[PDB]
Amino acid sequence: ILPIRFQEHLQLQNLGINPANIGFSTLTMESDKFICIREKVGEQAQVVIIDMNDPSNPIRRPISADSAIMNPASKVIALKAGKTLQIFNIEMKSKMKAHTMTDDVTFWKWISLNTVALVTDNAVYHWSMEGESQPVKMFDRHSSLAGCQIINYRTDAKQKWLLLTGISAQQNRVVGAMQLYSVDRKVSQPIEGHAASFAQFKMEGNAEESTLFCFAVRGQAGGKLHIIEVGTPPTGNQPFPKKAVDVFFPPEAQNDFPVAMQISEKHDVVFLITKYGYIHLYDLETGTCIYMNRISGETIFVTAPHEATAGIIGVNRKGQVLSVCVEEENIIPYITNVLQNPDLALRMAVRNNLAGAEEL
Amino acid sequence: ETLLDLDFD
Amino acid sequence: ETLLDLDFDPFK
Repeated sequence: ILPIRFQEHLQLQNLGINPANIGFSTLTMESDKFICIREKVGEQAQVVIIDMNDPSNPIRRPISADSAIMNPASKVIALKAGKTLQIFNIEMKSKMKAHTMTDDVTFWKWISLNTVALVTDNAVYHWSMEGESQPVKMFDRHSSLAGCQIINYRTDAKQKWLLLTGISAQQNRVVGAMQLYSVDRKVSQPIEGHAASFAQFKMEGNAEESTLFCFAVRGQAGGKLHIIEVGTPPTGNQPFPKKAVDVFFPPEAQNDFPVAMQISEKHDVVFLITKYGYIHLYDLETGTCIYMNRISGETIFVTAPHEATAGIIGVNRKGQVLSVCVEEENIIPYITNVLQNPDLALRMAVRNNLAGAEEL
Repeated sequence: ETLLDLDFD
Repeated sequence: ETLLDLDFDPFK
């Protein structure tokens, strides 16, 4: 028995997608609802829009953009060409918004249902789709990310804790550089890190949720995962006790590192995927490593939460669209009998309302 | 300048 | 000002 369930949703090559376009710069998956792929067929640049609820009928539309990112919930698409940003409602055949930046945008992403984050060489901006809003600067980039490839940007639910991640080569390894910014304190902290996520977690005995920051890093000394509360606990709350645990890489994976993290608040588990195809599952509360295995041959370069299973969905370089989630019938007996951790088993059974801890 | 062509059917 | 202490804190 395994504590996780793997599912293949699609092979993009079966829909006519050229594998040269299956990569970080040309394929975006901002949520589990859509995949957008920029392709050039003949003279014309196009975007192929895969609706994940109707995936055998992808729609191809001409574009003149260097990047396209679909809204997480709606057929509203953001496109850019150098400094020109445009937002379309596709069903309404409508240009919702147009904005001309004064810097090129190196990385952008939807950070919520109605806000796009824009990263330039020098700063990070948020742009709300509500009313007549324009981009607002959130913070200046820290010099520790200068020259990095920007690979992610995430926030907590209230958009008060902001996290920018870049990577570069130093001493012959991929080194991650993060910038954590507090909107309320107006302070940045540079952190060595590869992949991260925020999560809301209500501790037993607390009236209010804690906001947790979780990050994984392969440092010079080895792999580590941290789970730490950000900010002052809400009044009345006990503080969340911070956790730090090892992240294992086997001897043959000397050059592997973390590339993606998603946290299930249904099960309070952390999914971590590495560059070279390994999946790890950690308990959010303790950081206990529940499971590790190799699940892709190919590098997985983009992920999103998988809403239906409260798991993680991802696309690999072959064009396989794959999800991983907690196997709700197996996770508790796995932790009891294979990990031999009846304490964790019992806790998770009761915490997340899972069957199996009736015998320990 | 229009980055997406939606007149195309 | 730092936001987070990432090392073991015996005083909390």
